[PDB]
Amino acid sequence: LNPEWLARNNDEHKIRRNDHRSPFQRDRARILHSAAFRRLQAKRTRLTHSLEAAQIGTGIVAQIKLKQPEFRELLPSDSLIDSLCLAHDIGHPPYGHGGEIALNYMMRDHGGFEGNAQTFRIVTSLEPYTEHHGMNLSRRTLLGLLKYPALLSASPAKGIYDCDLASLDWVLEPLCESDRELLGQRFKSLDCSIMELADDIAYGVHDLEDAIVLGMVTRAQWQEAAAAQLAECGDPWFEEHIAELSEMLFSGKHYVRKDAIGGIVNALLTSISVKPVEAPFHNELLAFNAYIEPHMGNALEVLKHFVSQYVIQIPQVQRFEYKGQQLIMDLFEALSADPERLLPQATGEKWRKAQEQDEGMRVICDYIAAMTDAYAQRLHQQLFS
Amino acid sequence: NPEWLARNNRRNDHRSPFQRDRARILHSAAFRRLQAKLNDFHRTRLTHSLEAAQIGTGIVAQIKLKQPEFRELLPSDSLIDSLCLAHDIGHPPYGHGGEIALNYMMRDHGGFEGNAQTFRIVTSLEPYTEHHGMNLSRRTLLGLLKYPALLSATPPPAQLKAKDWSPAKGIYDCDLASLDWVLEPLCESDRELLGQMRRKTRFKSLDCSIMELADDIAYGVHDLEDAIVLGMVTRAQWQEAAAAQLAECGDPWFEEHIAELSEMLFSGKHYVRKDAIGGIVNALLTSISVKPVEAPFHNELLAFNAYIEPHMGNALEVLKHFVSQYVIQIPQVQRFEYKGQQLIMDLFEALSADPERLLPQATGEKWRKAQEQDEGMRVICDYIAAMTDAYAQRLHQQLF
Ligand code: NI
Ligand code: NI
Repeated sequence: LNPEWLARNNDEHKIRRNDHRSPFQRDRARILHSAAFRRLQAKRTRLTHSLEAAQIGTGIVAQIKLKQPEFRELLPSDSLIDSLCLAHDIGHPPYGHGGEIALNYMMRDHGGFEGNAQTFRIVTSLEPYTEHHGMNLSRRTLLGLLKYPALLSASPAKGIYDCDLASLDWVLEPLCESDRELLGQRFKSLDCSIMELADDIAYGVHDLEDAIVLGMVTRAQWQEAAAAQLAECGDPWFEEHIAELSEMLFSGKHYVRKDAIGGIVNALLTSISVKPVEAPFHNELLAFNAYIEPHMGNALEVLKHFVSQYVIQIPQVQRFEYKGQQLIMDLFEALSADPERLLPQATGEKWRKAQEQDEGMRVICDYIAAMTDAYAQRLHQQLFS
Repeated sequence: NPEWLARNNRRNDHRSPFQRDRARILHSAAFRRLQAKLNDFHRTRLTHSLEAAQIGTGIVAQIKLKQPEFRELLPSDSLIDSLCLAHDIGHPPYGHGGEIALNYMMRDHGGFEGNAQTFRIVTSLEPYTEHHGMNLSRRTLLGLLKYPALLSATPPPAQLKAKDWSPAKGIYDCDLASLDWVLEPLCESDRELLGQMRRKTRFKSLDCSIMELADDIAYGVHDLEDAIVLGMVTRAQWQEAAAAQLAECGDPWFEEHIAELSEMLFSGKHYVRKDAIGGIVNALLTSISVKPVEAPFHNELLAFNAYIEPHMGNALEVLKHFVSQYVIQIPQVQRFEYKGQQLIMDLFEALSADPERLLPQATGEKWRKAQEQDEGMRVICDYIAAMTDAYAQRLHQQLF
């Protein structure tokens, strides 16, 4: 595969002579040392979720290159698939989905807000590892973060901000004309298909375990909603093992729940394969995605839907999101009231510079999107309490 | 010997023993707790451990390039990763302040010490297995013995003074079985030399000497950047303390580059400061080699350590001393530790007043079982030792 997929947007820095690491190992190190990644500890934290996703992602790849050796060379290296799972959630705003909706509404006339768009914007521009190119990651890694590789102009709509079109053009630059015109038509790269599967499996299964010990789900509710749906989900392993897994998850002993969680995770990984994308792509990274076997896919959706209605769709969480979304709107209206006097001094400078292109609002949105919940509340207390 | 890959206790899992140790540590509750221990600063013990791990793998890469003789002996990436991810697992709430309190409250029951606690967590407390903690491979455990002696080998009397109750360093006597297991494939001559004192132990394995250097480099440099932007050190204090001492430290690179390094650190631009940090880190890494240990050790993991070049050692010691003088030994940090040590001592005295009634039920049950051996206090100590600051603050409020 083309060495253009290993390239960075800028070559000003020179790799040290003693440094024999791959471009993707350097990408992983950049993300791990970045302020955006460290913030995931505030946001079982988002950093914990991303570490689990990285381990599943490398487990998926290891499993695929055993069942399909022909693709051993095509598949992402361990440090690349790690990089996409450590970076995938850096763009989420304070207060999760409540934060996203507020920011999107406050930007309704200036490009909106969306978390995956924000991830792309952080790594290509906001993280100041370089002065002008963010973390300046290699092209293939950047392509792996484009879960929706079209512009938003084409709840927020998934896409890339128009203010980042230059860096999106750079990422897709080595693709032939027709591959680019299919991409905007729903479509994603192989590496990103793997990262997505790792993220869902981690969400479905690893949120579930401490939901049990915290008492947020009792055995009756697991049997009534998840365990019954899985006995009829159509995959033979789950229909066979569901009863035995339900007793391990409610064992009350960690060394038994761990065997259940490990068994569920492993069953999902072994049901993933590379199949051809069903469209006339020429580039191998868009012609193939990783897919989970459909029945095993049904079981994953039972786990995802179950964790969402008993961990997320409960009033204690939903009231916190309502608070968060009111709180974010308060900050946005105050800061845009007089940005130059209320923003931190450095952010005020970027706002002045950004106003020559009438992008002052995107700067305020960047600033809020990068706050933790503790930072936003304290800022809210400084402006209103 | 393959005995170093053995544990105390799937078809498609073709990972090395050290890759499995890394995954266990990454998944452990003990590791996740390091995230807890108006700006946007989020440097934790967890981030400190990731940076140490990345320096550790870089150290191994430099040794395998300059000293091929040692390529079979040096630790794999995941083994050095595992030792840096775990090195800070045993630290109690409130850092040294917590440690002083627990040690004083355990004065008659084996004491408390963070490295001992780290050994105790991975060999027993973390409930990944029923009876052997994370059940790590023998060589990984050996890499964690920064002080491979018992606290019986390594009393103060008489408001509390920090100097009087800083713990000796070593392994708890109640974990002797798991220590005996780790040292089992050693000849008697290596074993009686390993517990030799300089009381302060003198020796450690090659894997652990590498982790110690990576930890020391991480502590020295990666605290330094945020100290500068938070205003905890001014340009003037950097010149008088660090820069002047580095101009006379004896290493030519630092004497040559200090002037330009100081202007880059105070540039005010992250993309410039990182190049100073990267160059300091790289200058330190590239100055490490494996040499023989000055003791007639027979086992190769004990006959060789990694050492930093001495003049380079002075530069590292200037940086470590500087972060201690302007980031740690400041009244703002020390009062937080005094408060924490008063807090830890309150929890211990209340909980030991009646453990069955006040402990959470699961910990109360462990306390009852442990009283058959009269080791109840260590159970209270493990419980307090595994709290975060926030959990301890909440428990304290429920009690006072
Ligand atoms: Ni995610
Ligand atoms: Ni450390």
